[PDB]
Amino acid sequence: EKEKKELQIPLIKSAYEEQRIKDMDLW
Amino acid sequence: SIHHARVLIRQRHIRVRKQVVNIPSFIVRLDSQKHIDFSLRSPYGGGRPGRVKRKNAKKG
Amino acid sequence: ADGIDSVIVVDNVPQVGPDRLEKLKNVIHKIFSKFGKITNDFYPEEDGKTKGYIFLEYASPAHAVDAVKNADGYKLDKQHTFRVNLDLGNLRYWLEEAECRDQYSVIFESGDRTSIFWNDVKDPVSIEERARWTETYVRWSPKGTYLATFHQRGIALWGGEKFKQIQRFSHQGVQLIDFSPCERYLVTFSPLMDTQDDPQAIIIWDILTGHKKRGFHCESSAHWPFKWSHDGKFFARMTLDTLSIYETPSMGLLDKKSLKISGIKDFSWSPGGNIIAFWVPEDKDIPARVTLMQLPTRQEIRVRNLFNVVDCKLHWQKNGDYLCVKVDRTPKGTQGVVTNFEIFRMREKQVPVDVVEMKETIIAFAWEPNGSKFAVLHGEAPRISVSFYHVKNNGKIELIKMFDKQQANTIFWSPQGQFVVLAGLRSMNGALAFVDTSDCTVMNIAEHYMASDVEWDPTGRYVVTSVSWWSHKVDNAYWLWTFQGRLLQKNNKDRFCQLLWRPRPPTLLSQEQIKQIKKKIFEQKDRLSQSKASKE
Repeated sequence: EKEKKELQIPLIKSAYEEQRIKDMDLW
Repeated sequence: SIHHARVLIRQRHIRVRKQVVNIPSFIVRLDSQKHIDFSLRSPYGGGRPGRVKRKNAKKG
Repeated sequence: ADGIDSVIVVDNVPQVGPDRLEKLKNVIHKIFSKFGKITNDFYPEEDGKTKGYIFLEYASPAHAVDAVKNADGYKLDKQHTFRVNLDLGNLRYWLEEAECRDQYSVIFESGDRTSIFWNDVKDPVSIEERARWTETYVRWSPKGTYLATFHQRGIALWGGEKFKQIQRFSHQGVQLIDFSPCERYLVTFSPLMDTQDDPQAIIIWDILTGHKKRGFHCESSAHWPFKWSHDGKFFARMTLDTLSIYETPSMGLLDKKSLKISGIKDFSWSPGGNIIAFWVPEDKDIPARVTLMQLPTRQEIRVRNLFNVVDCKLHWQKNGDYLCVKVDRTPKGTQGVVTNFEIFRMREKQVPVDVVEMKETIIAFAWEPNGSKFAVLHGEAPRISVSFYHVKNNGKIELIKMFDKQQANTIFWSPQGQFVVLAGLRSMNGALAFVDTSDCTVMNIAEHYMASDVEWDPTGRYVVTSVSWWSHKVDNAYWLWTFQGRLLQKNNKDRFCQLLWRPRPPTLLSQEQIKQIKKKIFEQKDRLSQSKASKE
């Protein structure tokens, strides 16, 4: 009875991919 | 063994809550019985092993 | 001249045949892998042999000049200098919902039911099946976040209380998982490894991203569950000699001896703390040293020593207060076959260590969540006797009640306090008993012929003893244990393996609401409203 009372990212991934593509093109 | 305990105390290995005790007849009251450790300067505690091993670890 | 225009000239290339060209180009690619990568490689041929000049095309200027300046001036084989020139509205239902009865996990007949079984009225709701995404279980993370697949089909995220499809993570050939308490991370483990170009049999992807936060290889597995802490600010991830840390999510290894240890058997993350303990295998004179530490201070403050010990298994208090180490040690000095617990006191000042002995060895251990009692069960399978200890905050501990000719070896610990459920349900029979507090009594026995496992709810509402299909015969039932002798379950659904609480959020409660429950006096309405609902 006492218990019952108690009851009731896309832009960053694209920027990371662009940085990875720029690093791979440099490499 | 118990004789190892007296020769361990007398060689400055045992400390009681950061006081290094060289007395084998120290009567440990029970707010010091909890803290019984090896020393911070002992080889079986923190480090700097003794003259026997460091003369022994010079082979060449 | 437009486009890439990234043709280069790398001098002092050695002349080799076409059959050894693959091994020679791999050594040339490994030399060029310090600053770059190979996307286009060509070599001239003079009468079948190499002419002595090759090119590495990048299709940008920047690192092709930097790798040229990092490969020149070195004499290659011994002598030859090379020169290069170029949602929240839907999901988290279970705190503020109307009933506050603890839900369960349902699986019967290995895919014919994938559901939740309710703390029920034998009403139609909730009527559930969630189709064909999982073979092995309906499997949860500790914030209630998941109803998942452990299979080669992947590792799956599904959210809501009503099984909505959120996210699918990449795993082929998956064997296992690891789940965060703070809803920050997840892992998958794979029994078929991936290739050496990104070598992995531990592929672990974040809960937020569905992409790998850290990943590394795994060749051996000791036991089930590289786990996450109560807050997840620090983790422990080794491969198979080590202990060292992987950070959330960067896999940061520190240079500490305190956070990164050499060659130990067992480790944990603390129930209240950011704190790591372990035990080390003994040297010839130097002790076996369990250390109590702090992670970010990089120092060993607290070292237990005990001479002539062989092995140790760790048990923390489930609020992080006490750490008991159960040994299989008998002394080599004395003949007497006796075991000892080192009990630390971490929250009290200057970490006192106390010892408490037994004439026999233990087969189990229990530490009370949020209690000033302790339950310790020692002995063999015919002789398993439990002793209820009462350990005050200041002083020492003692033994209250030992029982002869008992077999109660399974202890389901409730979140309510002042009540223990003790079962003898491991693999000869089920024998249940309730161990109440103030006073300690043995008052009741609930009969179970099919049950194998006993675990309790995160409210304090049910401690359930249920049955498993591939470990014993068809005797099937589901009989959960209520405290008052009232029936808590009636269900027989074929080949069911388990039923356990889908968890709830961090509550962040206060002492003032428990003080009002520390006052029939005001709790008079809940029975009378139930009487109007049960009228005919």
